[PDB]
Amino acid sequence: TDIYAVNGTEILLPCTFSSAFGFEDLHFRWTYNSSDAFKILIEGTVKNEKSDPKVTLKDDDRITLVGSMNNISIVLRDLEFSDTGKYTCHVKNPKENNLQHHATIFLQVVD
Repeated sequence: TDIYAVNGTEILLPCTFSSAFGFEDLHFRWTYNSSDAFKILIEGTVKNEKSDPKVTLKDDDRITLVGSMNNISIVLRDLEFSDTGKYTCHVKNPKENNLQHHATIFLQVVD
Protein backbone atom coordinates (compact mmCIF):
# COMPACT_ATOMS: atom_id res chain seq x y z
CA THR A 1 0.00 0.00 0.00
CA ASP A 2 0.82 3.69 -0.37
CA ILE A 3 2.71 6.20 1.80
CA TYR A 4 3.25 9.86 0.88
CA ALA A 5 6.25 11.89 2.01
CA VAL A 6 7.57 15.37 1.27
CA ASN A 7 10.83 15.99 -0.61
CA GLY A 8 13.69 16.66 1.83
CA THR A 9 11.99 15.03 4.83
CA GLU A 10 12.36 11.53 6.32
CA ILE A 11 10.05 8.53 6.37
CA LEU A 12 9.91 5.35 8.45
CA LEU A 13 9.18 2.21 6.41
CA PRO A 14 7.94 -0.44 8.82
CA CYS A 15 8.70 -4.15 9.05
CA THR A 16 7.79 -6.28 12.02
CA PHE A 17 8.00 -10.01 12.23
CA SER A 18 6.90 -12.29 15.01
CA SER A 19 7.99 -15.80 15.87
CA ALA A 20 5.79 -18.28 17.68
CA PHE A 21 8.80 -20.03 19.18
CA GLY A 22 11.78 -17.80 18.40
CA PHE A 23 14.44 -18.31 15.75
CA GLU A 24 18.12 -18.69 14.98
CA ASP A 25 20.25 -16.91 12.36
CA LEU A 26 17.48 -14.91 10.71
CA HIS A 27 18.49 -12.99 7.57
CA PHE A 28 16.71 -9.91 6.26
CA ARG A 29 16.88 -7.73 3.16
CA TRP A 30 15.10 -4.53 2.14
CA THR A 31 14.83 -3.93 -1.60
CA TYR A 32 13.80 -1.02 -3.81
CA ASN A 33 12.15 -1.48 -7.19
CA SER A 34 11.35 1.13 -9.81
CA SER A 35 10.44 0.82 -13.48
CA ASP A 36 14.14 0.86 -14.44
CA ALA A 37 16.11 0.05 -11.27
CA PHE A 38 16.47 -2.53 -8.53
CA LYS A 39 18.53 -1.94 -5.38
CA ILE A 40 19.41 -4.03 -2.37
CA LEU A 41 19.17 -1.30 0.28
CA ILE A 42 20.19 -2.98 3.50
CA GLU A 43 20.83 -6.54 4.63
CA GLY A 44 21.53 -8.07 8.00
CA THR A 45 21.28 -10.98 10.41
CA VAL A 46 19.60 -11.54 13.76
CA LYS A 47 21.25 -14.29 15.83
CA ASN A 48 18.19 -15.15 17.87
CA GLU A 49 15.07 -13.61 19.41
CA LYS A 50 17.19 -12.10 22.20
CA SER A 51 19.65 -10.35 19.87
CA ASP A 52 19.82 -7.01 18.05
CA PRO A 53 20.13 -7.01 14.24
CA LYS A 54 23.63 -6.83 12.73
CA VAL A 55 23.83 -5.00 9.38
CA THR A 56 26.05 -6.67 6.78
CA LEU A 57 25.22 -4.47 3.77
CA LYS A 58 24.01 -0.89 3.52
CA ASP A 59 24.09 0.77 0.14
CA ASP A 60 22.65 4.19 1.04
CA ASP A 61 23.92 6.31 3.95
CA ARG A 62 20.48 7.92 4.32
CA ILE A 63 19.09 4.62 5.67
CA THR A 64 19.18 3.64 9.35
CA LEU A 65 17.62 0.74 11.27
CA VAL A 66 15.02 1.96 13.77
CA GLY A 67 16.14 -0.32 16.59
CA SER A 68 14.06 -2.45 18.93
CA MET A 69 10.07 -5.24 18.93
CA ASN A 70 10.78 -7.91 16.36
CA ASN A 71 11.49 -4.91 14.28
CA ILE A 72 13.63 -4.28 11.19
CA SER A 73 11.98 -1.02 10.18
CA ILE A 74 14.17 1.53 8.44
CA VAL A 75 14.19 5.31 8.31
CA LEU A 76 15.10 6.92 4.98
CA ARG A 77 16.09 10.59 5.39
CA ASP A 78 16.67 13.52 3.00
CA LEU A 79 14.06 12.20 0.54
CA GLU A 80 14.36 12.98 -3.16
CA PHE A 81 11.78 12.47 -5.90
CA SER A 82 13.87 9.61 -7.25
CA ASP A 83 13.10 7.79 -3.99
CA THR A 84 9.57 7.24 -5.25
CA GLY A 85 9.02 3.54 -5.78
CA LYS A 86 8.43 0.16 -4.25
CA TYR A 87 10.09 -0.87 -1.00
CA THR A 88 9.90 -4.48 0.18
CA CYS A 89 11.19 -6.20 3.33
CA HIS A 90 12.15 -9.89 3.00
CA VAL A 91 12.83 -12.16 5.95
CA LYS A 92 14.51 -15.55 5.60
CA ASN A 93 14.67 -18.31 8.19
CA PRO A 94 17.11 -20.92 6.73
CA LYS A 95 16.58 -23.38 9.61
CA GLU A 96 12.82 -23.40 9.03
CA ASN A 97 13.30 -23.28 5.24
CA ASN A 98 11.07 -20.25 5.47
CA LEU A 99 11.02 -17.04 3.47
CA GLN A 100 8.44 -14.30 4.08
CA HIS A 101 7.87 -11.35 1.76
CA HIS A 102 6.14 -8.47 3.53
CA ALA A 103 3.66 -6.35 1.60
CA THR A 104 5.35 -3.95 -0.80
CA ILE A 105 5.18 -0.29 0.24
CA PHE A 106 4.75 2.21 -2.57
CA LEU A 107 6.41 5.41 -1.41
CA GLN A 108 5.45 8.54 -3.29
CA VAL A 109 7.69 11.52 -2.67
CA VAL A 110 5.86 14.80 -3.31
CA ASP A 111 6.54 18.52 -3.73
